[PDB]
Amino acid sequence: EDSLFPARCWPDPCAGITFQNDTYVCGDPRLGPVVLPQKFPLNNELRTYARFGALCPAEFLDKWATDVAPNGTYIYPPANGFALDTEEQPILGNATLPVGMKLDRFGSEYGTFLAPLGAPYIERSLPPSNLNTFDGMYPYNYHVYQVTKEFVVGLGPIAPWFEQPGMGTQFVTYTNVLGLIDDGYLRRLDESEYDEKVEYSNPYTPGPN
Amino acid sequence: DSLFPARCWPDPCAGITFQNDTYVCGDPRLGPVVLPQKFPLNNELRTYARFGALCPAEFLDKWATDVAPNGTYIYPPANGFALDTEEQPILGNATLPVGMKLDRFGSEYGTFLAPLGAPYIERSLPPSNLNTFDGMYPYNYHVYQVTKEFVVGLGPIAPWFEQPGMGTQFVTYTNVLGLIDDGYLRRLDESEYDEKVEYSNPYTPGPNQ
Ligand SMILES: *[C@@H]1O[C@H](CO[C@@H]2O[C@@H](C)[C@@H](O)[C@@H](O)[C@@H]2O)[C@@H](O[C@@H]2O[C@H](CO)[C@@H](O[C@@H]3O[C@H](CO[C@H]4O[C@H](CO)[C@@H](O)[C@H](O)[C@@H]4O)[C@@H](O)[C@H](O[C@H]4O[C@H](CO)[C@@H](O)[C@H](O)[C@@H]4O)[C@@H]3O)[C@H](O)[C@H]2NC(C)=O)[C@H](O)[C@H]1NC(C)=O
Ligand SMILES: *[C@@H]1O[C@H](CO[C@@H]2O[C@@H](C)[C@@H](O)[C@@H](O)[C@@H]2O)[C@@H](O[C@@H]2O[C@H](CO)[C@@H](O)[C@H](O)[C@H]2NC(C)=O)[C@H](O)[C@H]1NC(C)=O
Ligand SMILES: Nc1ncnc2c1ncn2[C@@H]1O[C@H](COP(=O)(O)OP(=O)(O)OC[C@H]2O[C@H](O)[C@H](O)[C@@H]2O)[C@@H](O)[C@H]1O
Ligand SMILES: *[C@@H]1O[C@H](CO[C@@H]2O[C@@H](C)[C@@H](O)[C@@H](O)[C@@H]2O)[C@@H](O)[C@H](O)[C@H]1NC(C)=O
Ligand SMILES: *[C@@H]1O[C@H](CO[C@@H]2O[C@@H](C)[C@@H](O)[C@@H](O)[C@@H]2O)[C@@H](O)[C@H](O)[C@H]1NC(C)=O
Ligand SMILES: *[C@@H]1O[C@H](CO)[C@@H](O)[C@H](O)[C@H]1NC(C)=O
Ligand SMILES: *[C@@H]1O[C@H](CO)[C@@H](O)[C@H](O)[C@H]1NC(C)=O
Ligand SMILES: NC(=O)c1cccnc1
Repeated sequence: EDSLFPARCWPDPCAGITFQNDTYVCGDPRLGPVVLPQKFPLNNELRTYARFGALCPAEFLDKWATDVAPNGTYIYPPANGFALDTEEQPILGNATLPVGMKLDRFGSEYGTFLAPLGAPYIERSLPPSNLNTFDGMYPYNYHVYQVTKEFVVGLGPIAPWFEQPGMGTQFVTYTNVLGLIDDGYLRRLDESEYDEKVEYSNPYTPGPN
Repeated sequence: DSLFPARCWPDPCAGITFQNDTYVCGDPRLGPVVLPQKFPLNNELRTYARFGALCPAEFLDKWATDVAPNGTYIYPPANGFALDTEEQPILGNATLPVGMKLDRFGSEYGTFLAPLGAPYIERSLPPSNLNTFDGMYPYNYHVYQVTKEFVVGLGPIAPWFEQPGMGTQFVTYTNVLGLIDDGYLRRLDESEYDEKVEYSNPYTPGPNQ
């Protein structure tokens, strides 16, 4: 029953979408790549991902971007995408990430938003275009890091957006990822460092005793 | 087996008194030998190494009051919410909207839920929350949908039990059974959470334009 487009969108699911480049769904980079990961661990993070929810491409862009036409840009949630409390204030706190913690991210290293290693794509409230590849060394723009020196981030729940439920945890950094790497706070992990279950467990948090 | 770190052989169950062969080392605190083979539970447990890199007795020594059968798991402070730099829990009161899907490992007399599909390692649960108590709910696993909006404590999950945590937890003010009896939640059949589209979000509105 799973498919690129909801069944309602056929026979012409790309109607209203201006074709630009055939790498992307309907030719539109905002709709993300046609090709998705078929191997662990990335396929595990995408197993619950219905890219448009129950919407069709033009409906999705009409809802979440300023225009269905190519000049339209995605609109992002207020308060940095933190889930809002009953007083419409973001839920978050400053928190120290411990040495050893593993983080990952879909996007360039000029960004400031990470998630705990292995968070489902739908928990991140990201649009489909964060899966576009810009560097062949990092398919799907997917990066994994490990904390090598303690540092403080804004930490809190992710608000739903982009037709997904959110409710992962996001870490919002004060320095971009590249600067954290170059300053010795993060190191990059290669696939052999995150392709076994034990690499997802936690050896750094001490026990109560 | 692969239940155990290779370093734990021979006698990976050293120090563990055998009780019942449903469970690892015969110990219900260590969870079931047989893990789920179907979506979504297999997706939720694909990154779960139940002992981390510890051997069974080491795991219980770290996280329970006793390796002997009478030892009980020790739980994190502040109801398991991640702590900020001032050592206060990060959380807020939040309204769960009609349509949101939630899940839970545990009986309906409890009060802790997660967004549908959260990886087991994001929940900072001990292995015994996977034990089956009712044949109608293999692995203790329950799925719900909000039918009337209500307020919960909402916040990030601290690491515990050798896992990274950092999902979002919802701590309810009434137990789950009362929420069902009062019309706030309904129970979902497996048919209602075995398709990718059923994990997407149709209830959150798009930005005002
Ligand atoms: C989230 O919302 C919570 C309330 O939400 C509602 O209620 C829940 C149960 C659901 O139904 C939900 O759907 C509703 O929306 C909110 O809970 C509130 O938390 C505060 C702070 O913890 C509580 O205040 C404390 O109250 C106790 C009890 O006071 C009564 O008895 C004492 C007897 O000593 C009398 O003196 C009072 O007049 C009351 O009759 C107080 O003992 C306590 O005082 C102590 O702490 C304060 C701190 O300010 C000091 O000033 C004092 O000197 C004491 O040291 C607090 O005043 C409040 O009762 C509680 N409300 C309810 C309805 O339970 C929670 O704080 C929200 N959380 C967040 C993160 O926003
Ligand atoms: C979280 O902390 C920031 C301040 O963090 C410091 O500055 C950052 C740039 C980063 O380097 C951190 O590691 C530092 O510890 C708070 O922002 C400050 O808030 C105070 C209070 O009003 C204000 O006077 C300062 O000007 C702010 N400083 C900056 C740089 O913005 C922020 O409010 C904290 N958030 C929470 C939720 O506690
Ligand atoms: N190598 C690249 N070359 C050119 N453009 C790129 C490249 N990589 C990404 N883009 C484009 O850069 C943009 C994404 O930047 P990014 O750093 O990757 O990922 P984000 O999710 O953190 O940034 C989105 C933020 O923007 C909102 O306001 C919120 O603050 C969001 O957090 C896309 O248009 C890409 O086409
Ligand atoms: C964005 O562009 C709109 C026109 O786009 C053009 O016309 C439509 C019918 C498609 O054929 C599309 O491929 C073309 O590029 C404008 O009407 C609209 O005002 C523009 N938005 C802004 C903010 O300038
Ligand atoms: C907890 O249990 C400890 C060991 O109990 C012994 O081993 C188990 C397997 C049973 O056979 C039991 O009958 C044995 O006595 C005790 O040493 C300890 O006192 C108990 N209580 C506490 C609080 O630790
Ligand atoms: C545009 O399409 C061409 C194929 O004609 C492809 O080689 C190129 O990489 C595409 N551009 C992007 C940014 O993907
Ligand atoms: C082990 O536990 C299961 C479930 O509680 C039960 O069905 C089974 O009978 C138990 N085995 C023994 C030998 O008690
Ligand atoms: N780019 C990401 O992977 C991301 C975005 C928002 C929150 N957490 C992680």
